[PDB]
Amino acid sequence: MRIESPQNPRVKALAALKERKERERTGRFLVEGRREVERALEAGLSLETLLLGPKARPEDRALAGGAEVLELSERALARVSARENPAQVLGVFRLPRRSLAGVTLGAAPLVLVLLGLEKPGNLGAILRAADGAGADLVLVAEGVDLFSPQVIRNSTGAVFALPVYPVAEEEAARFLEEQNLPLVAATPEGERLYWEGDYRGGVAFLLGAEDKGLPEAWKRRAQVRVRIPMRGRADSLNVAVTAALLLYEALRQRSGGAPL
Amino acid sequence: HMRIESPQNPRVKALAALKERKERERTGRFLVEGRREVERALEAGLSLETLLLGPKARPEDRALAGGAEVLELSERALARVSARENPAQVLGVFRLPRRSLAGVTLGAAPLVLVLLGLEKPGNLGAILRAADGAGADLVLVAEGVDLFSPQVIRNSTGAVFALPVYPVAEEEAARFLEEQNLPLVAATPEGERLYWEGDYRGGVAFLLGAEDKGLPEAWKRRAQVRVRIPMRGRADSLNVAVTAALLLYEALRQRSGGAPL
Repeated sequence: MRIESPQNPRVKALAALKERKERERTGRFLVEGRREVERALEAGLSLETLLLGPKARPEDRALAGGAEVLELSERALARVSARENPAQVLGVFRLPRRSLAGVTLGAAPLVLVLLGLEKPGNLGAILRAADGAGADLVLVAEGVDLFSPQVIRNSTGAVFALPVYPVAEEEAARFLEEQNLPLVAATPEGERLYWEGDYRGGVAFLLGAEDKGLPEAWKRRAQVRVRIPMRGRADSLNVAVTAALLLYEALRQRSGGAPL
Repeated sequence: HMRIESPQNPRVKALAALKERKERERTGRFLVEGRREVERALEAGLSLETLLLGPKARPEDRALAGGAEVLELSERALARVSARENPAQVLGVFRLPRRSLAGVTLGAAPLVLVLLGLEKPGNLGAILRAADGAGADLVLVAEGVDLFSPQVIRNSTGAVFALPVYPVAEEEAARFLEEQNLPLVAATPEGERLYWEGDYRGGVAFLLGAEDKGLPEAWKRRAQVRVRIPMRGRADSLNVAVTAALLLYEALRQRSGGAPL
């Protein structure tokens, strides 16, 4: 069926999913863009409703897998979309309720722990790098919204691709100690170069937000503190960039490379 | 004390117009925002024409003026001129510098980054911060790429002032590399060598195209080796600035004693 009026009750409800409070109440979230819908489906997330605009391809309709397919008019589409140039494919997926307690880590895991909230767009970039390097788990700050239009768009759907859990600092500390994982803190003044850590047997990298840096409690908790060399005028890199360097160094060692 | 209070003051409007590249071209001037960015421009020998100080500037911020005109801005006048939600309290209007590629001398085994095409100012800025961090000897960017936008300056943390970055033409870039006798390493998603497998101990020019388009086939023919960043999940691409940082720090790893994979 099709819905024409932007004022239709179903459309208003779809547009309301732009707000975190409405997503948490209804248990649904909107995924905008063909690429992002593909990743949410490939990740096995439960599609409830597929929204198709006027210029969608025929292959787009076959993505529904039996879910409701609602064709929306451009006027209706404009209201639902979080974009200047709305996408022709959108999906309403069920919001997953997941607990860090349900997590069991495979062999020699690569874990990234982000402490504190970081500038917008940093998380999306980090998830892309984490997805690329094959990270097994990413812990983020307790207040992080993993289902916002922003994180979905900035991660290009990589947010769906891996286990990401927003947790309080104390929950993170407890989980890591339970897992008996060596903690490696990335700090500007770390005693060792980050190439020199041994990441072949599994590791949790500790990474702080630019505003405050790593709390001293976490620096002390680390088995090793490591640094990224800065040989120029700049004294630090963006936290997302630091994350990518660490992850790909750990992947380099898992691919046959030796610690420096 | 020369004070500007109203966002309606024509000078404030003119200062705010410097955000646009056309205005920078016409005036031959650009705005540098931030005490640390201003000091860096000054350390790099750039010419300061006008120092801007907000209501919360330090007393010693005045000691940066040299011979420049000093303008004290109200809080709301500062908000109009600034490119940030939380404006800096020290800003400087400098003369656009003239960069000559001829005076660049490279030693043996230099680390070079060649950025073909364009993307956003945020991306270029972050690439320059990584080049500064990794100690690149030279960065070449596409021909009409803007090195002195507020974004580039902010995202580079002012590293754009002391870093050897040059706007250059595709053919000029190609010839210069040929003149320098540097092996070209093209970073592409299709390359059949992981980037850790290249040997960057003796010098290298990395070739990086925009994430959207890619790399022109004329440049793909000039590459000695083609390398990729490995991608272990569904995505096969990362932001271009992230790829640049990964390549540069892999060369630095090898230069610090690490061996190619």
